[PDB]
Amino acid sequence: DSETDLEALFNAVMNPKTANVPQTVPMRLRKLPDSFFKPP
Amino acid sequence: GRSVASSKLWMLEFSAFLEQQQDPDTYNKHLFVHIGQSSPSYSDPYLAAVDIRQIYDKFPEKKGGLKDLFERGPSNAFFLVKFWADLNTNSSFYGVSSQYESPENMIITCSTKVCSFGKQVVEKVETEYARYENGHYSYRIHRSPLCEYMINFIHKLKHLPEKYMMNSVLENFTILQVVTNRDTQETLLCIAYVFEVSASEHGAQHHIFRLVKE
Ligand SMILES: *C(=O)CCCCCCCCCCCCC
Repeated sequence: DSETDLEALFNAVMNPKTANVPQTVPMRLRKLPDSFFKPP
Repeated sequence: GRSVASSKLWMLEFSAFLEQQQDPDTYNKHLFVHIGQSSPSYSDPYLAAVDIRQIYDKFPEKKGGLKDLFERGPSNAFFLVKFWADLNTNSSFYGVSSQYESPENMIITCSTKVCSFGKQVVEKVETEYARYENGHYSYRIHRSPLCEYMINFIHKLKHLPEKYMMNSVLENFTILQVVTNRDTQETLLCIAYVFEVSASEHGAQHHIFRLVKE
């Protein structure tokens, strides 16, 4: 596999059953300011 | 709007765009993201801080990576920019433009790394020379062609049936910009870029944060 695979990145969201990408912590769950998620 | 400045370099302008030519005298430009475009550019201390440790995983590490760069400093050169990108747009030219100001006459290198899951996919490197301007010096990257990877990325984003899927993809897409004094290798500016899709009627938006140790 390759982490930098463009087709795999988009396949992961289009066809979640066949997703083959690294698993990450969503930004919304991280210790970040509220203004990071709310546009001005 | 708000821009980015260290002690030695101020980025007054940053924009990524798609320009379409209807006829030789008619050009339509769509801005995906912009800093210092809609209103005059400025820098002040009122912006919030972000613990850099919270974002290390989203950028290249090892020697020359974000952690290595941050530790070497100066700390006042490190920023995180959150973009809400305007993707509502459909001969074409994809370009990126930026402008900088310094009290010093330097030769600068601008390195822009596009990253997927914190891994470098492509790097663009540009050397910029100074022009005298009102006691200080100005630097300009004008209409630099956006790399094919980014063009491909944008095309794939737009072909996603649902906008929320675009945000899911953007979750793991980042850009690291490192502006360096070529001779001394001092970090003049280091900007970490994070993206979401804009839903605002005003279009693209941004928020700037200082990167700090906590
Ligand atoms: C290729 O040469 C990499 C250069 C990247 C320049 C940064 C352009 C910023 C991209 C913003 C487009 C919005 C995509 C969500």
